[PDB]
Amino acid sequence: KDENGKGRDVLLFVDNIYRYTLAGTEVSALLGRMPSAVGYQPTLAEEMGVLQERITSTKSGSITSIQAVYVPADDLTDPSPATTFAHLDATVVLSRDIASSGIYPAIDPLDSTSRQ
Amino acid sequence: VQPHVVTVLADTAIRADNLDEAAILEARKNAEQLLANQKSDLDSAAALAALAETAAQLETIRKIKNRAQ
Repeated sequence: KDENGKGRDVLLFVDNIYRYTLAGTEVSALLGRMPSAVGYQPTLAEEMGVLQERITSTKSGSITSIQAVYVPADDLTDPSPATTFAHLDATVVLSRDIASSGIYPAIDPLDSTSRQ
Repeated sequence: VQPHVVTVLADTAIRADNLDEAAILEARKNAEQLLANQKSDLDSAAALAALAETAAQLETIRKIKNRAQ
């Protein structure tokens, strides 16, 4: 709680959330778990969500979440990017070719959206 | 005419005996007409069609290039 008021806003910045899923992957087999549809762990969604839902802003305080997400093999539809995807209001994806075309920033005008 | 060369600049002439041979000039006329029909009947039919189907459905391929699943 702010001194005589509700808490100041929250500035949150995360780098490479995908690395979390990769770290889980590193051992997922060693837990004796069978592989999921791909080498990923079948638990994937649960540990993703428990992470994601700890980021919402409440009546008390507001949290501004910024997440850079690595894309494996530029496959937007790998399980991890797709599954992550449904937890954001603003979508921002970069296109390798456009950067190869020299433009900065290389933000796709098409895919990137915002619920606002 | 010259004392050694004579010629006619023909508005329209045909090696013929009489205007009855008009039944003959129209033969080449409609022949070239048929050819004029043919050039279109192939050109659009060959070019426009095949080239139309070429680029048609290519997109769904170019979008699924790096598919791992």
